[PDB]
Amino acid sequence: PGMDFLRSLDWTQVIAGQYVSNPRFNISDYFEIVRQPGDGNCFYHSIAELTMPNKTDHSYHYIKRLTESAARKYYQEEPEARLVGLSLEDYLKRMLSDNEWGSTLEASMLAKEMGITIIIWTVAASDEVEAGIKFGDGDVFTAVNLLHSGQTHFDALRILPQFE
Amino acid sequence: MQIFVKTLTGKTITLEVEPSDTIENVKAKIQDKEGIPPDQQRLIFAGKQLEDGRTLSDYNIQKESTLHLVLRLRG
Repeated sequence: PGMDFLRSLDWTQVIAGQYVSNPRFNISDYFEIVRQPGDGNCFYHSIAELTMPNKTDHSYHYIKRLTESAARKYYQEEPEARLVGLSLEDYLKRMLSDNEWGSTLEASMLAKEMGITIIIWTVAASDEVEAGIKFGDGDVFTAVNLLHSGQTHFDALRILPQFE
Repeated sequence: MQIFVKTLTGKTITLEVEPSDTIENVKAKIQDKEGIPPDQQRLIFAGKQLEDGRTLSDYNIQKESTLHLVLRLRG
């Protein structure tokens, strides 16, 4: 019934392969937070934490290269890339630079590139969930879950065992 | 006229608009009512992310139409 809650999240597909949800709850009541470094790379650390065996501070480098590949394949079709306003080539140079922030754009492409579902949970300073944005058709159990906090930071999330 | 915007947090708001207002104009209205910065806004209607330079009429957004607001999240 705990996992029934999560399994019963209400996802509205607003654009192909992109869903929004508005549940209300404390992130920490359902997920374990796995804090990531406070450098400019936390988005990639967070993905690394959840996708790579024996993750470390340098693992993110591999996800940044996955992002490059995904971009060459998807960037020019990504609706959100229209907010970036960069040629594919300029974007690649910028994205690849050290300590460059990640975002919902990289999430959308990585989901496609990696064949997985990625969910970004955005929270108030109180760690209450304002919204989830989902890239991919998967559900929360199969997804890579990220926590977006302070409007500027990503950490990794794992579902708590009792709900797994 | 009036249209509705459902924000990312699920809140439905109303906006005072004309059919000749540009999507960019609309985003600016939303910044004025709800404080959300235009740079973060992705307005969506009938499965399409709306383009800033176009008007509501260009998309056949009629009275009491409901747009969806998704946000660009960096970090």
